Amino acid sequence: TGKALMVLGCPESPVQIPLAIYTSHKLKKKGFRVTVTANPAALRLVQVADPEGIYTDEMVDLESCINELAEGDYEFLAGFVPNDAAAAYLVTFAGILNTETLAIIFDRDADVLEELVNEIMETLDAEIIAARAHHNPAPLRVRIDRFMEEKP
Amino acid sequence: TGKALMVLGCPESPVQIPLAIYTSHKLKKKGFRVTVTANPAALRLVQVADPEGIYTDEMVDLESCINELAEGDYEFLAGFVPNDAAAAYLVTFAGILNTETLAIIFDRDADVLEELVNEIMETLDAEIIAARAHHNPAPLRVRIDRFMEEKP
Repeated sequence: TGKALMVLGCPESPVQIPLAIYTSHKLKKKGFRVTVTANPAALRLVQVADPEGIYTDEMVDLESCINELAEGDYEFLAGFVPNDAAAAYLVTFAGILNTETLAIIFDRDADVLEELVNEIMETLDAEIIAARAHHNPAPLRVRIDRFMEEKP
Repeated sequence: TGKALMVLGCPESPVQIPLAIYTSHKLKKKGFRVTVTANPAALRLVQVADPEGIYTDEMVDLESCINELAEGDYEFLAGFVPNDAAAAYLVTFAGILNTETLAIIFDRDADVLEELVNEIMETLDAEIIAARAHHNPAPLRVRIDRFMEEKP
């Protein structure tokens, strides 16, 4: 019950936006109202992929969200992390929210994933899902389903 | 009252799946029953981006569709064309359906677009929407809205 914030990274990989929507839909089926925060193209991709706004509840540009966010605004935080820039934003958002946090890391290079995994472990108190994926969402979708079966 | 078939190419550009779903929703808004056909990765992206099956009606693998298709099964044909392989598939589907057809050509390189545009013109009797887009769907989205306010 409550509100959830979902942070997206720059969209390069085809699996991101689709998985962002899938994860949001999963959260909504648990009672959460979810807010998506991302750069301009990423938010646009979400808007056209879900033209009627059925899988999402609200959207806000990264900097604007950073400017208005305060502790207690959300009980759940989910961040997609395809790179350094995305990791740093999730860390920032996490420091402000101080709530249940989830990092979803992905890239096709195991080394890059390892670097991203290390970074999140050393900085945040957060559950991690990490998979080598670029075009096939399966690995991540299954692991997200699993996470969702238990953790709110 | 009719049916439309939507053909997708290999998913690389993040604008494809979202725009495919956007276009299908536009068609359903016009009364069409929309069938999406593409490769495994592509179909899986569509399914995770629209987990409730709200924006499309049916989905079938490329080869399976090619194996069951006959003239008259669809009143409209739309094909996304990011490359040569995708253009050849659209040509094949168009030869079988012999109906109102639409090619949505995209790539960031204007030269590549030119070759794809020429190819469709020399091989097909289809309306063409082309744009240099990779991650921002806007150019294509606006051009699709325009086509839709008057064609299918």
